[PDB]
Amino acid sequence: MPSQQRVKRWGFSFDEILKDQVGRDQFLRFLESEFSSENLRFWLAVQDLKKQPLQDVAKRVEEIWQEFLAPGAPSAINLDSHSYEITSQNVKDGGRYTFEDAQEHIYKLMKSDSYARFLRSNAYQDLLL
Amino acid sequence: MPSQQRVKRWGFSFDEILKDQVGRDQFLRFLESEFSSENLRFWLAVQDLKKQPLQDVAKRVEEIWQEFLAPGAPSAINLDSHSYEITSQNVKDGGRYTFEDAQEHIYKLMKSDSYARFLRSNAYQDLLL
Repeated sequence: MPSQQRVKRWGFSFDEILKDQVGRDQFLRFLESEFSSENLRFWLAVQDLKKQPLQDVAKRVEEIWQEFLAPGAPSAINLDSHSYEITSQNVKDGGRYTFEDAQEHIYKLMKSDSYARFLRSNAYQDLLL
Repeated sequence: MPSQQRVKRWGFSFDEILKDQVGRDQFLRFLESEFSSENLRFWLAVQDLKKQPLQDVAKRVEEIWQEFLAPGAPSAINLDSHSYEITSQNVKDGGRYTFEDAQEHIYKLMKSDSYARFLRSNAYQDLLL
């Protein structure tokens, strides 16, 4: 069995249960009797995602979405609409907007600092007849 | 050659140059004489990223970072510190925080709605002796 000292520590804070795998397994059996175990399994799945090699992330994200959030998901969780929409966008985006702010800065830089100069260039003006 | 009508359209707005591949190539040759072509190549690289199959994104992101932003990058661009730090975090994160808001909502849900109930459970209390 586990000691009284650690069994007591689980009742100190929720974080203490999450940190101790035996307390967490006990909590999980409780959630199963509550029919709310999908919450812990999702949380655990997302923690595991953070530890994944880069090359495995995209697949794991899709698996988490399909398991917990997609239409017809076998372990549907309930989110506030805000975090659902953000999550759905992140999953759909799939890393493709990693350089959004950077690209916007550079777009503005070219527009303000290079574009008007081009138009004044002989390179350009020589084309205009 | 290109017509006067389209050559003129390039001077209508910067977006018109970016849309027309012949105007864009002309702009690029100008940037090369300005030694600022890395700005356009970065912008173009990021546009191409948005069109990539999911399985290719992670690699392409690392290639863009290495080409334009990493220490010792062959085509160094200059960003404001803010977009640099955001970009660097996005690249490092690598999709692993796709479920950040969702996980936080579920963490709070378990803490508020399930945790205290567990502690009151016979499941738990039976362990305490």
